[PDB]
Amino acid sequence: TLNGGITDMLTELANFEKNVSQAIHKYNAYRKAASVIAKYPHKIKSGAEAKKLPGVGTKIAEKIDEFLATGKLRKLEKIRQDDTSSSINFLTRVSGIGPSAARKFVDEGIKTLEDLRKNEDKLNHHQRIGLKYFGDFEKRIPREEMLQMQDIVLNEVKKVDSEYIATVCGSFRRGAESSGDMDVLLTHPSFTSESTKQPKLLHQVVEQLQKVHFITDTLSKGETKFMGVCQLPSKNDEKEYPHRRIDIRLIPKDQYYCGVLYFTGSDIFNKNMRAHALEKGFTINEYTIRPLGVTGVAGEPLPVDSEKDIFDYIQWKYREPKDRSE
DNA sequence: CCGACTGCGCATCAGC
DNA sequence: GCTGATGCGC
DNA sequence: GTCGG
Ligand SMILES: Nc1ncnc2c1ncn2[C@@H]1C[C@H](O)[C@@H](COP(=O)(O)OP(=O)(O)[C@H](F)P(=O)(O)O)O1
Ligand SMILES: [Cl-]
Ligand SMILES: [Cl-]
Ligand SMILES: [Cl-]
Ligand SMILES: [Mg+2]
Ligand code: NA
Ligand code: NA
Ligand code: NA
Repeated sequence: TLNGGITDMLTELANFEKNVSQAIHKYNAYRKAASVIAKYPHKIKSGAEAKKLPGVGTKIAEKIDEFLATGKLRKLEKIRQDDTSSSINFLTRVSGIGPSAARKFVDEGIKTLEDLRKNEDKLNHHQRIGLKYFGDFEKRIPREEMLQMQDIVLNEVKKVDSEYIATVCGSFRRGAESSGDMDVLLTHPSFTSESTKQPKLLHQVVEQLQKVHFITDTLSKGETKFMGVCQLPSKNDEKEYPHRRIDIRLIPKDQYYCGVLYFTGSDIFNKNMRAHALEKGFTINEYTIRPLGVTGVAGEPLPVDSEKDIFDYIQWKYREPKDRSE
């Protein structure tokens, strides 16, 4: 892709600031720059050219200037050789280890993959399962495997109740030829903004998926969000599929369109769209879009009958899921 | 210059 | 137990 | 780190 060198660098800078510096605005700034440059349809040739895009200011401009001259960036290379930074960054790759636990583990001298296995008694549950499948969760999921995962989920969801609708979101819905995990939006018509006419609604689905041995592990669960692990079944003599992260969100059925807009993303598109919502004086979440009053108070939920209606309110031309991969 | 930066579910911890 | 703040991940 | 007012 066209500016891979530059965006890779900004992403490594973003990760450093989040994981090591715990500077979450620099992280979000670097990611925004990495995003707007990733879609810029020319091969960048100077820092000043890039400064024209919003989100690239002066600091990033000079870094682009150095990178284009030398092919590298001294800030990054010094960071790659600071053993502490290098080790915090690595620990945050285990699901459930963020910048704080990663640094906490440094101070105790727990630093390699082996150190983690040696010390499983120091991990909470999520961190334990993340260590268990560390290598699997690094692998991406070919869309062909996603189609099989979708057929299992949707067919097993129907066998619990045929009134459930389950929609696969994430990069899958955006047309990606591969995905990092599997995001499932769930609706059932006895769970609306007005009433929870049935308990266990998400449990029943998770239970069925464990009974057929599709869902293999649980990172976290509550009445509307499930995050865990699943595995496709394999054939005789055939190697096993990698284990895969799976998330299931139960959203009130009358709030489907805000939920599917949320869960389709991308995360940076969502962040860009909600930012623009605020410029137009609205606030969007995964349930509602509401006006902000003269006092900044969120008002009452506007009516939404399509994904497009949400775009209409904030005066954006509608964007198809495939064009939301920011 | 400088306030503001998207929004939220679940796990965990502190303090009561 | 609850509440509110924080970590973490989406 | 960036930027709109
Ligand atoms: N910080 C955030 N703010 C707002 N929305 C956010 C968000 N983080 C994740 N979301 C998202 C949108 C995403 O598509 C959806 C699922 O989030 P996810 O982490 O699975 O990202 P995807 O978009 O599916 C990736 F492309 P991949 O899974 O293929 O690697 O919820
Ligand atoms: Cl910051
Ligand atoms: Cl809706
Ligand atoms: Cl709401
Ligand atoms: Mg995903
Ligand atoms: Na700019
Ligand atoms: Na992690
Ligand atoms: Na996910």
